[PDB]
Amino acid sequence: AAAAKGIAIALLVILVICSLIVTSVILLTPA
Amino acid sequence: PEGLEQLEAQTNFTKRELQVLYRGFKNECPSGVVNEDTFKQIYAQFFPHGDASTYAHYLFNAFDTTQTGSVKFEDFVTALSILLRGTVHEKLRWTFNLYDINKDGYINKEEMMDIVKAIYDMMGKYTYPVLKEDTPRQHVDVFFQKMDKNKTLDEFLESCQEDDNIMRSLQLFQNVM
Amino acid sequence: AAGVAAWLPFARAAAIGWMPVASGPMPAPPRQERKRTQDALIVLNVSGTRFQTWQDTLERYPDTLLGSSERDFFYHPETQQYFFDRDPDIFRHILNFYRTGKLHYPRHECISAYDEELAFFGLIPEIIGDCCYEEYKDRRRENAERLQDDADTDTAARQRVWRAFENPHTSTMALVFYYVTGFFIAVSVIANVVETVPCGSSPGHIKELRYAVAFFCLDTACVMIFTVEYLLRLAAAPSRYRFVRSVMSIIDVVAILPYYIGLVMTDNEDVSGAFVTLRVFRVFRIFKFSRHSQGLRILGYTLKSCASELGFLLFSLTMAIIIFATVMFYAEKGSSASKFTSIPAAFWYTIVTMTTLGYGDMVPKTIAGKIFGSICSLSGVLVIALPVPVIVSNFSRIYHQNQRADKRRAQKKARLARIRAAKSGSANAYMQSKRSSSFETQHHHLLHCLEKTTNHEFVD
Amino acid sequence: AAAPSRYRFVRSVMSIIDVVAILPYYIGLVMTDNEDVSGAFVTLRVFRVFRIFKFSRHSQGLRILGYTLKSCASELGFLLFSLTMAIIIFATVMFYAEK
Amino acid sequence: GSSASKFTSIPAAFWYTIVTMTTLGYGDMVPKTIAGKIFGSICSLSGVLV
Repeated sequence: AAAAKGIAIALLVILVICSLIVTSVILLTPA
Repeated sequence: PEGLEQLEAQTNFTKRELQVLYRGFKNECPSGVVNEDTFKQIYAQFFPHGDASTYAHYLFNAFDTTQTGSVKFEDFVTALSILLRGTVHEKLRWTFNLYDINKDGYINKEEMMDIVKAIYDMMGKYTYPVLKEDTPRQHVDVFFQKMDKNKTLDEFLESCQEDDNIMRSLQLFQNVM
Repeated sequence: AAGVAAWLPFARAAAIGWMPVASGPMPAPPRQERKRTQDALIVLNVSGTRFQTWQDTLERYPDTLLGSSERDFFYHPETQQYFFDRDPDIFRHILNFYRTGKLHYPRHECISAYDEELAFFGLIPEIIGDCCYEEYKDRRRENAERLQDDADTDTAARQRVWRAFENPHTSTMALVFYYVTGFFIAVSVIANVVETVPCGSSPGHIKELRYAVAFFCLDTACVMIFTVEYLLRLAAAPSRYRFVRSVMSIIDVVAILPYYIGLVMTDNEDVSGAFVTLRVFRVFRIFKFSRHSQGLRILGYTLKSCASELGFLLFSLTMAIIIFATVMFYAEKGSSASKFTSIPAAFWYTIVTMTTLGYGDMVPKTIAGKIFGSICSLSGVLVIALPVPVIVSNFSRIYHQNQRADKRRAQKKARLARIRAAKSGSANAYMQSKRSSSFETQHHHLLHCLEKTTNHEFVD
Repeated sequence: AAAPSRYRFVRSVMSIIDVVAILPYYIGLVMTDNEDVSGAFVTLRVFRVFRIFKFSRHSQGLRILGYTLKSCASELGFLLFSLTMAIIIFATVMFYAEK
Repeated sequence: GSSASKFTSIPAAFWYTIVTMTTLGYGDMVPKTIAGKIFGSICSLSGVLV
């Protein structure tokens, strides 16, 4: 529950940072 | 194996006790032929300490001659007789066959390491002097002290009487039952 | 045979039939202990109930326990009556076997106890006289599969690491490992969905002059994640090539191949009308959700369990389609619109109405069209709904099996914990005996002998 | 040739399907040798399909389905009766309420 | 790739597949290619099942 919720937020953060890496990659090639 | 054929003749038990032994035997192995797999848990549950399947495995093939893969009641009761109420000389012959693992009756110092470590495997972890890896080989060397320094069944059979520990240890269950 | 030993005198009379045609010494009877049947009823007892029966009946069948000589151990001379420690009601059927020659099986008694009693008296299981066999074998198979599910023997360097990765719930680790993959497959498939909407990625608002082609970057990232996950799985396989052929593994490998094949095609010779097939396979990433929800696995087990009658569904559907189309086309080949141009053009009608779907793109016009169209609709209802329950009931049964397996796994673990607790209690009892109703004393004595033979002591 | 019964075998239904499959070709040949009736050749084409039922022997489930229908003859009869019931009643209501 | 090709986008094919998964049928948009009818019928059957 709450203990699982903490690691759920922790993994939400790593998913977000992976998506932000993807956004950095797409911004690397604009037009 | 007729219950009257295998009386004190060839099986030194009274028929009154032999009936009870058979009743308790078939009550756990109904098919009448015990396999080594059953031979493990019927024994290990005697000791609430560490497991004993290792010793029981070495007991089974000694019980089961000619490698039948399972023991019938006749051989079981024969061995139980020669142990519990058998001859002191004949008591130790089987045990020499037990200690021997290389089939032929020869000693090359390796058949005792496994047996003694299996025997020491019973206590597990709650022993007063905590077991160390050197303790089983030390006890094996203690046993090597009493075996033939010269390069055996004959010396063991002649020195078992020399060590009175064997003599009055074999008699604990010879008189009783 | 020995089963009709009560009818020797019959054959004795039959012997007199072939006396005048005989030529020999007539080797005379082999004599007997008694030429009578005064053998009295022998009171054989089972746990306090006396089941009197005649000796000759018992030695009618020798090889069983009650036959031959192995009953002597159970003999009780000091009161002159056999004693057995077994179950009375069970033993009644074994008694009936000697009387008739074929056992039975009670409708309502535990198969484990019955089978162990049956084997105890040394008589073969399949003696059943095919009157209760249909039920005994049914219950025996049910028990066998119950104990097979009792034998799931699930376990816990990298040999345990990859299993823990496969473990659905390791709290902090496996939950992250699954959630990342679930989110990433979800965003991949939703990207494939949205890469088609006009404003998203297509010439929807650029004709005047956003069409942001970044879905290629997202697809590349996602498929990189898939391929690294599958490389981890390939290093995690106990058998590398042997476990490749698995269903989930083949789904994974076909969930990654299209991207690589597309890249190889891009720098290869361009073939017109081929990239559409490649883009179609972009949707198969959604199949990876099998590990997410177990319902997909249950459905796969259903479709590959009742895979027999699905072939019948397909075959009978083809029969009905052909039969009704070949009459539809000839029924109104000539009409005003004459939409039913040909049989393959009538397959669509006979399948849009066999399924009770109903569009109106093509409908019958002639009167002979109407009757057979309505007949087709009813036949479609029948054929379609015929193999439904064999699938949905099978699926529900499999789901119940998979729930029961978890329940019994939890119960088995609790039982094992109780076994460990009882063992610890035995050790505690021995220690209490050492510090300070005969079997416990003798057991403690034997353990005391162990203490001396191995010069080690026992402490809590 | 290997007929345990010369006439009872024909009394069965599988032989009926066989002969229904066989006949249209021969009757069409005889007609085209003697007649050119309009509307009969198309009937021949229509009947030129019942080998689908000739597939019955190969398909194990087809005999099962046939016996299933034969067993529940009364239920299918009541189906047909109730369908005619509803069709008559509701078609009459529609015509008198929408003409 | 059809002439009228009312299947302008996957968010539009959602409606067609949801009215053929439910065995509903409207006929506002139906497939017109041999590659379309096959999966339309298969979708109807899968809709019955699901």
